[PDB]
Amino acid sequence: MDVLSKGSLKELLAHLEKTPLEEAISYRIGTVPYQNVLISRNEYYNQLYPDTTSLIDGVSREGQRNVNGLIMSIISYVVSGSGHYIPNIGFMLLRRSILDILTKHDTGLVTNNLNYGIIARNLTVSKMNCEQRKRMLICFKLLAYKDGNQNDYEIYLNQNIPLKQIAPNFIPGDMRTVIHNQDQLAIVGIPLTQSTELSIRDDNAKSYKLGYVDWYNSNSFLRERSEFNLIRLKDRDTKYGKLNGW
Amino acid sequence: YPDADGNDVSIIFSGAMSHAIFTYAQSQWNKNIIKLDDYIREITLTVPKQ
Amino acid sequence: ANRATSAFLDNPHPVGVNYVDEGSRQFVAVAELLASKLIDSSRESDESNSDVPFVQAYSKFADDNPRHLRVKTGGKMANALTNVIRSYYSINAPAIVPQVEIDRLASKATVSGDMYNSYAIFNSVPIVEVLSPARTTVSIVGSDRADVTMLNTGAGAANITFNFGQIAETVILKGSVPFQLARLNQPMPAARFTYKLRPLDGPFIVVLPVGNPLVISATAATRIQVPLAFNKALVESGFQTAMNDGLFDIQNVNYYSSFDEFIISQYHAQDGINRVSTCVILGLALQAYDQMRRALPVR
Amino acid sequence: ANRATSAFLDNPHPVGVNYVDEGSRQFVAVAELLASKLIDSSRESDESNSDVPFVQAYSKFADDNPRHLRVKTGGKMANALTNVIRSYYSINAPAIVPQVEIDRLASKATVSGDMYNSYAIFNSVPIVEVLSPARTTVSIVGSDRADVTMLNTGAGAANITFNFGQIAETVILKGSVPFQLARLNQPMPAARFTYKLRPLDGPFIVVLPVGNPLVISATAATRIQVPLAFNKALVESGFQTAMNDGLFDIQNVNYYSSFDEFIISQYHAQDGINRVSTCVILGLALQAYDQMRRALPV
Amino acid sequence: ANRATSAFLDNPHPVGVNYVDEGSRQFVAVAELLASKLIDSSRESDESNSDVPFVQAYSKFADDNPRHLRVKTGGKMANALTNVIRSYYSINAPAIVPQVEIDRLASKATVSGDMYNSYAIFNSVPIVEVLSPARTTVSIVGSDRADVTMLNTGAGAANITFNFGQIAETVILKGSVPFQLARLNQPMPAARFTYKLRPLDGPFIVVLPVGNPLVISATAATRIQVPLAFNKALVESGFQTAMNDGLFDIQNVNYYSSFDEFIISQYHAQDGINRVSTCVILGLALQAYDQMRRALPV
Amino acid sequence: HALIKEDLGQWPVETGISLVNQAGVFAVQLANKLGIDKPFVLDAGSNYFT
Repeated sequence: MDVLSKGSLKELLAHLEKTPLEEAISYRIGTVPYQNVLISRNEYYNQLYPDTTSLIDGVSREGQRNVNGLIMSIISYVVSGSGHYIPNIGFMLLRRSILDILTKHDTGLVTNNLNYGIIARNLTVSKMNCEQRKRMLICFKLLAYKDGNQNDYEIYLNQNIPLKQIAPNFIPGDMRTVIHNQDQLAIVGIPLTQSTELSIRDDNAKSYKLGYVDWYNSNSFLRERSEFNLIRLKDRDTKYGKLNGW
Repeated sequence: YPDADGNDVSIIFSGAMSHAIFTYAQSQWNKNIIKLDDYIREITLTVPKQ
Repeated sequence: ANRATSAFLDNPHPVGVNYVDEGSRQFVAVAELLASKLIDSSRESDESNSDVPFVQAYSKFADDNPRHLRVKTGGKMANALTNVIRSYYSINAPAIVPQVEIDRLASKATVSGDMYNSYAIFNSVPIVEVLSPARTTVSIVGSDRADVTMLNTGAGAANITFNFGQIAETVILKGSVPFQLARLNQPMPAARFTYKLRPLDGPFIVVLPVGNPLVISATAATRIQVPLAFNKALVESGFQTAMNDGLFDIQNVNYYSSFDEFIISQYHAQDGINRVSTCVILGLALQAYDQMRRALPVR
Repeated sequence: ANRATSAFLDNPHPVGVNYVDEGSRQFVAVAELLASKLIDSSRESDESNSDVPFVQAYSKFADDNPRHLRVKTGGKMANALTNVIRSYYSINAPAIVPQVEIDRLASKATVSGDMYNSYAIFNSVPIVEVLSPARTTVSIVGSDRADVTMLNTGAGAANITFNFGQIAETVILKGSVPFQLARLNQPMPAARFTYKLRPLDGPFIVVLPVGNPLVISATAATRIQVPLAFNKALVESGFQTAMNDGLFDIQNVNYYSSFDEFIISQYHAQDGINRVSTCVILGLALQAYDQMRRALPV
Repeated sequence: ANRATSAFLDNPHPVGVNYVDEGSRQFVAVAELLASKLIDSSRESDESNSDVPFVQAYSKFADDNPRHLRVKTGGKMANALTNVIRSYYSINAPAIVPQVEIDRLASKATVSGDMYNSYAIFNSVPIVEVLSPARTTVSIVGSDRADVTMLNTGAGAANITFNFGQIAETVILKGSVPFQLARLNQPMPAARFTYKLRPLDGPFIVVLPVGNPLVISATAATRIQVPLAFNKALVESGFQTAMNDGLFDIQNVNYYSSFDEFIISQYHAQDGINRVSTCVILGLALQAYDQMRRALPV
Repeated sequence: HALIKEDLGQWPVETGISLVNQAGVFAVQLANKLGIDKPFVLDAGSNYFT
């Protein structure tokens, strides 16, 4: 809910630096990602409404234990607000922040073999709005410059002309580009009636939209009560035990 | 002694009906004491959308 | 030997694994409480010929003041409840309700989400296995009251083995004519009309004579922990409404006549002790579903 | 070829046409509401240690105060409710209660006689016909759970046709042994224990192998629109009470075991929609009767 | 001649003879009233955020205050209620509860009623005997809905005698195929599907043709005087709980599936008029036991 | 010998007149005496000694 309200590249990057990977992942099994299902939308139809599940719905789904699974969960969190279920990630990765997973080499994750075309297909980029595509391209560009695969990012953009039109105009190394960026990446925001939408993505997105006004006021006190005497998880000092399976 | 929510629980020797009548009355009034944020939400539902 | 089993105990489909945490149990409990208030407000509105009691209850339920041009279906809470009911029934049902919605709806009232305050008695009789020799014929018919018809054709009396499982608490057997029943490796008592058995005690052998068919009527009672708001009359009515509306039309699932058979069939699975908890939650949701549709009718 | 049918579905008798209008519907709603207060007045009397709550409840229901030398009967409303129930069951029953008396009793409490603001589930399984070929025996037993016993003494497998009507919403079939069932002009699937089917789909063919008998248990669910004050448990008890008291004792009518069978049998008549509305109003009247007579036995 | 009887009608065991006086009857009514307030209070406490209604309800019921560490046994009222239920079932039960303790518990509340104020309808069908000739075979299965399957393999039509006793008010007979039934030494009518009979009319003869078997389904209604607070749904569930908790495990006793079967079996016996009085008291005790246990599981 | 007594006052009742009527009148008086007739929150966390 907080990641969706960020409307600037500066605010989105600042949030990712503060947020650990734990809130990008989820601990709920969910269902299989791609599946033709019939859902009940009684506000419109007596019959069951056909739809296809995906990873863009704000609902947890099963993900494999690999770098592709971790990347998909991070992007889904940015573009949808809810991550995926990757089993037993490990303490060392969960304590790192999202941006360091995307842009730093000390995390212990190899991302040199990522295929951008396959990730977009798996994330169903076709059923994404303008804001979501921009956020996905920000994550792609950060990974591309981290591993030196800047050429592959350009090849992917050239193959997808519509994405090339709305691509972000920032260079990950430079800071002048981030300061002067003028993109609008906000998905949720204060304005809508308490009604139901037909699609799973549209219904879940509207649920975040209607709950943002209430979340703006109620989160302050309830949060502060939780970590009144709690040590911050992000970059927590430890004995640096091990990283298993990566 | 303090409770989990921050209230103060007084344990005293007292009568049965005095305890029953007084404590029941507390429950009835407390049913209508709500947070300000919840009151604002109730108000907003009874006014036009603007 | 021949093997006979009750139809409703054959291959119970897996149940949902989502919306079973404490937050989701609170959401179902909140929905059931608010659905009941809706039906009481509907009676008060009819008696007083005023829409004030209904508007107040619908606003508390749907968080949206009713409008003439639109259609009243329960709002977002109804959408979440209906789709959550589907998820409980089968694993193949999708999980589409986000958890920001569940937490938001769980806060509309204060209720204890514990589902183990009280108990309930379910009457479905489980006959897992009836074993008969080659000369005999055995037929099992019924779910609430199982009727077992046995006919002996061979020369001598036959022994029929009854297996009632290990979950049912008590089982009462009645015969059209007096019959002989005993345990494994136990003397046969004199012929009686009715027997009271403990299914945990062991397999039972029935001496079947060669003369005339013997019909044994079985009735069982089992105890399953349920919340204090559980009401069997409402849950059963909610079960049929869900089946009629098509909420249970998922691929590769089994269909049951009543909620009695559904919960008992799921209990007798390999991991039934964990499946019953989900079924009880589905039962409370169905009771909330029943009260909600009866208050808001759609033809 | 033989055909078999459910016993309770045979020859539904015509129902009454009086006491269906708005004023009469509100009389039944008032009678139900006031009779309910009569039962609850007993619990109030226990808590209050006095008979005043009961006296108030009976005075409103009967327009007269209770007496100790008289057996409490209910007065005009009890007489009106009893006679109105008689008219509903048969068209041969007289309509004795005047309209003016109905309007006066309908003004006692504020209600709306809307009988279409809710629904109920009725579990009577309708088997209109079962068509079987020669050398095949078919027996239909039961009304709430219908058991069909099928025996094939012939040389080969037989095809038996089921017709569940066009009214029931769902029917679930559970067999003693796995069997094959399919719609007309459809291929047969693998043998399964349970089938869920919509009677509107069409006649169903079940394959009967030669050997031991096959028994199929049928459970059906039907949705009928009823008033919000409807309670199936009270209606069913009222049906048995009225039958015992002889309110249904009239020439040239049929007798049913339960109200579930009565309403479904009438719904499957030549024009069953005309009789469903009257049957539901009879249900509310019976629910009032059960409460009134249990509080005031006679 | 062959004789076939219902299973549940065979050998009703003697019912206990203690705790049937006016003072003991008052105790059961008070226990039922206090238990109902307990379960209603428990629901309100769960609905609300505070536990006041349950604390007062349990203090009145158990004569002590609830504790978070000790278990909620229900007090001496729960102990007395459990033991009197044991005594009511069989005459061989101990019945060692002091009468002074019963009177003390009966003074907690006062009840404005008795055990004969109202009535209830019981649906078990009594089939005392079915008499058949040498060649025919008759099987009786069922208690809520009796199903009598008769098959004729002789030369010609046979006559089957039905005895429904003299206690039941009305019995409804339905058949798989139309059949003829008439009273003893009376002409037979044309074949019909459903018959309505008064068991006191006399033994009934049924014409059984040679050929396919005939199955007759019987439903009966009996009226028994009960207190106004009687509820069959609560009594039936209380009956099952008592059996599961082993309150009925006594030597030389009979076991029944439902309280409806138990009360009809006792009524259809010599000195059955005196037995139903104690069975009604036991039924109301089971109502209190159900409500008390569902609020305080152990 | 010692004992503990709860003194809630003496409220006589007439046999002929209705008991519920008298109880209701006495209820208003009792609520005023206990100070629970009007909305209130108990503030008894300060009356202690260490």
